[PDB]
Amino acid sequence: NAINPRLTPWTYRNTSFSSLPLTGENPGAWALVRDNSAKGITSQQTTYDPTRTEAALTASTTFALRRYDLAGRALYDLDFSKLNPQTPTRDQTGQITFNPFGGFGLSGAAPQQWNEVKNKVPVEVAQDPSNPYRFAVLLVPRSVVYYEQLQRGLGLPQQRTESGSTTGAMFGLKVKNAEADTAKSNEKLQGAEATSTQRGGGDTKVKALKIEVKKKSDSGQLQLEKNDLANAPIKRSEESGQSVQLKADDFGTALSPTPWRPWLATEQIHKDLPKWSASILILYDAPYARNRTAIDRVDHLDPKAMTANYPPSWRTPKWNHHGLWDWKARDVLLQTTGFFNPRRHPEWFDGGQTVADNEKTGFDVDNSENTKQGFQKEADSDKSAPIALPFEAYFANIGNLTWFGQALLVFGGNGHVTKSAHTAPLSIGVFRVRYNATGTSATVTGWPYALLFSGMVNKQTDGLKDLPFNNNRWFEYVPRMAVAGAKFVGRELVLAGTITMGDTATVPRLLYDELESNLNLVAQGQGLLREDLQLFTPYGWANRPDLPIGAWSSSSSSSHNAPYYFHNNPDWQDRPIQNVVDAFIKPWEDKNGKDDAKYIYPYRYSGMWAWQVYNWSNKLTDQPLSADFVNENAYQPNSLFAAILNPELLAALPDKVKYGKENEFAANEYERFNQKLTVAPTQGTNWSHFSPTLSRFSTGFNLVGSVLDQVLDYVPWIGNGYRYGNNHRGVDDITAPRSFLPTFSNIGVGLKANVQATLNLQLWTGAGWRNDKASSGQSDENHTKFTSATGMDTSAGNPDSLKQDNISKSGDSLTTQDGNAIDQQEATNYTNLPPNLTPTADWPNALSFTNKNNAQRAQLFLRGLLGSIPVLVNRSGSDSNKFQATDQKWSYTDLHSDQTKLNLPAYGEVNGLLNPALVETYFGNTRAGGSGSNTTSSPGIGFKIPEQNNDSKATLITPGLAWTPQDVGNLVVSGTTVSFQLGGWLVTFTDFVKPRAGYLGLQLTGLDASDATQRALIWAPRPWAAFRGSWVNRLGRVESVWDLKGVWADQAQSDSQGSTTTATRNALPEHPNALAFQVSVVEASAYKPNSTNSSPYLHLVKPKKVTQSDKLDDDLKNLLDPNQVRTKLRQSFGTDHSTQPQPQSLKTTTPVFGTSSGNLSSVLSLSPVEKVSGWLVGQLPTNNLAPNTNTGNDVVGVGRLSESNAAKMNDDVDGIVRT
Repeated sequence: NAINPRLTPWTYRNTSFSSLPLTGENPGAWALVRDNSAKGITSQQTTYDPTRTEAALTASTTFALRRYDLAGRALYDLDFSKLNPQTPTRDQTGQITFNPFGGFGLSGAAPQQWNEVKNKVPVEVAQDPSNPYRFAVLLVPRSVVYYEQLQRGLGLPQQRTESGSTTGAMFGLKVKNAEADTAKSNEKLQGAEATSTQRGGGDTKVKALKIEVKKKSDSGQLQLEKNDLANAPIKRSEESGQSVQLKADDFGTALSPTPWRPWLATEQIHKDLPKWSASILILYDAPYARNRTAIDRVDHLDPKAMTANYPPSWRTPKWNHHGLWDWKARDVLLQTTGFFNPRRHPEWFDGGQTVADNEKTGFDVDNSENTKQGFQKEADSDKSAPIALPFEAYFANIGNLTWFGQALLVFGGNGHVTKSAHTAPLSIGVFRVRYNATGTSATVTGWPYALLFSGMVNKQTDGLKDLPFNNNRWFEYVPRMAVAGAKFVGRELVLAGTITMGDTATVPRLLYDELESNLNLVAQGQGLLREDLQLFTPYGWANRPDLPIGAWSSSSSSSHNAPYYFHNNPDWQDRPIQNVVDAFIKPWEDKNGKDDAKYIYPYRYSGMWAWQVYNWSNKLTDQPLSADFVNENAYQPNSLFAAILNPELLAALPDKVKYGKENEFAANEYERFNQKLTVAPTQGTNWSHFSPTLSRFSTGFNLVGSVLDQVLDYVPWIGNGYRYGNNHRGVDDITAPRSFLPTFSNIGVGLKANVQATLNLQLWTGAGWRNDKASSGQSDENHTKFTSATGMDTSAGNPDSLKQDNISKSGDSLTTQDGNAIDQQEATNYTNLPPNLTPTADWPNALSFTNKNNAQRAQLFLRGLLGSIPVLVNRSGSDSNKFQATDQKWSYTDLHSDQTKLNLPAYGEVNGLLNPALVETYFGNTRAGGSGSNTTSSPGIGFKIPEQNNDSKATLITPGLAWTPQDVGNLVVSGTTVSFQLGGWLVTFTDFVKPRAGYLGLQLTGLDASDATQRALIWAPRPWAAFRGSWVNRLGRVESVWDLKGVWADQAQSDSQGSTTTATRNALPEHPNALAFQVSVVEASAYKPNSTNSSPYLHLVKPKKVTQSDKLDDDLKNLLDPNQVRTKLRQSFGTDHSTQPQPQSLKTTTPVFGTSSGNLSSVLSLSPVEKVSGWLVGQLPTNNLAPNTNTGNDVVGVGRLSESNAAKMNDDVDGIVRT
């Protein structure tokens, strides 16, 4: 019985592996086969014990391999549970005894510990490049193949409010402003140093805030005689008696709500390796021999082999290289502490959510004496939770075998094997199995990606510069990947997929008494809102996010402690002229690293998103390991990625990584006050040998950031097929002095700025300009006057009652003025400010006024390919709350006379885009209100500026698509290009191996939402379960396969027909893109103008405190479940012409891309940004779905599937046999 017919093909979800073609000396193929009719493991959910589950799965399932020939016939099967193999014999030279007629010499014994590994199932086969008869098969436990049937979800913290107690917070969020403790009122830092109410003034003197940390030479030693960094005059509030605090029992107690925990710890897997681990076995195969089957050995991929090479700083991930001051600063603000806190990242802790709080850090943080807090503890009852590799993360790291010499590499998979709705298990590193020359012994090791990627610089890429990829010597950046594959394009090892960057969304910190007005950012900081994008709520930020608590309150019992700690306002910043830097910085800047005292200068620092990112993220520089601030890590993969690796070093690295003392957090608080960002590696360590592994990397196009924003506007939304640029007719539109404003570009929007205002050019302002008017009143100026931008008419222009200053030119006397421009001339502030600080601000000549930045452009590119950019809405679109078509205007003729007709919120939405433009792309009200057909079929959702006495109670929502950033296909090669499937888009890195300068660098092909079957695939509740792999044809075109039968099975059963649990129970629905968003409350008086400036966006938009009445409505709280939005949108798409047969599988193929496709040299020979935008609009072509007419086609490489290049099938497919 060679061919078991009860078995049928299948595909392993984690790697898209279905089969392996073979050619040359051993032609044919290998394919996975199983009993596809079994149940697996079997709303009244119950607990499954692991042992009994694995027992029943062994007793009720069957897995094998199937061998084919060059003609496509099945030769035999290999059921490891029923096989009885024999280890093969060798000669004196250790070569496997083989002859093309007799087969292999069988010694008459089984492999070692074979009778305990035989029940594990094969999921991956890779052929040896040095021996076409030697294969490496990967085995996993049976319970891992059916883990998706257990459905163990992540929980929310239990709440006492629902809001739809008080404060209006939803989904369990704890938010409560902090108050000062009158008991510790002495612990405020005094501005001491010297050598004017608007500075340290102790009267009218310029004073810097002095921080001093000193030790006793008397008798964790030195006794820390004084620690200014332990001061805490501001403390967390008390609420119903007991203080508010982030506790791990918020999720329930381990045992109606129960916290999420890993199925098996790292320890249990290490202790039952034969049952619970994953194994590699070597296989010898000759299909035309007498003795054809011989199993050489079996090797285990022990998780501890990886966790033993983790950096030492990963043992206590609740700490960082900022010590105690940052711990208390983040704890008071209701945030998580450390770099990898378990409350944000529970998939890598054996405790799950039973440790998801801020306590037990491995250091003393609540001692009675301020001089004993911050000392690393050796007591073991107070040990922390270390970053580990439990069940789900461990099996997320298993896949993608690759040979090179004697080295067998395991790069990981995308994580769909153990992924849940609101979890994100990922690959943390690489496993290696290295064999000796004879193949008679093997060693197993693993290294984290953090270590292998530790030598990245800026000149190693060709796209965006300054991405948050840097790291430091503590390895606080933990790059995790969703791997597509590792392939050899000639001699180059290419690695590709998506990756987590460092966290930039919560870099800015709010003021301590502004939390209850900025609930969204507080949720992002508590780990409750699993959202990596930057949100636009800049009013309540502090001016800079790196100050200890001692600098927060006041010395005069006033408001916030300006000039040190006040409301962020880039209009109130100083200017970096010589006599100002000499007055405010130079008396002190030469004493910081001196006598153990650092100083905060009375210098006004302020800036928008780009300024915060450029100063407190981990952006890339030209020096490696030079990151001074790693804020946190991302929840999900938020960037496209591709890397080239030196394969010779990967097989030559050490087996065990030796870290030094330069890789640990300091033991006492005096030791880290005298720190250095760089320390040379110590003798007897090799952790610096892993750096040269990366030679080049890519994140997509080869474009400069501002040029990427026209490509992004030319890319359609995969939801309906309308481009994000809204057909905006480039620079020739009416929007300057069927078509709408664009989402990502400024070219043609607003006024034509030729600026010299602050520290020529021919750029634009965009939407939300605040130009002052000129003399007559009709002519417009190129700037905003400081006298207009700062006005007290609490006031959003001057909430902290700042005043002007000036410095008389000798370096001397300060202390007041209106700033006469004669002898005092040099005023501390600016005079002409840029005429924009909205989310669309982009000034190449003023960093403090820019909002768009590369770290956000990469995320917007990825989430725009996934079709899941959150939008801000305050109209539910339902009866009596519809967003009418006349509610929005775009013609600059009307906008110049009134700017609130654009409905730009300028508070609460995503940074970097035009929110009305995204509303127009998603829901299409402007293109709906231009015809009688479909009677405004738009669902009527959107945002409209509030009127006389209405407040805006808005929330962020997702359009409803279910593509995640872990939907990564397998990596295929075709010529000198690499390509893989990413959600619904087939990407192709065309200019990464051999960069052809003057080309875009990428090609995109997506699913066409104007075709019925592809549209059903796009809007499927689980569209990545239908992916069956990609492979290259004979002509050089990449083709993908989809199995649509589950899509039809789900379309046949409606579950969310009338679901209202979102608004009634405040639980997160089981949708992959459900996010615990909050409400943003803005009063109508915020959009009124002030007096030479009539712009509603002159100041920042001040929000309103959130109370138990400021909560959402029910009809709007309903849209927090993406299935309701999905229903409304597909109902707008309403039509019923089902195919019959409703094909069971569909096959897509890339079109033919010419030698002139994606070329920029034809237009790069006006600024290059405007040139590329104009070329795109020249190459650019009333309905709910944009028909794919193929005008947006092979001249750029950005195009969708034609009907002819997407072949449907009649019968479904689980596995694909390729010979």
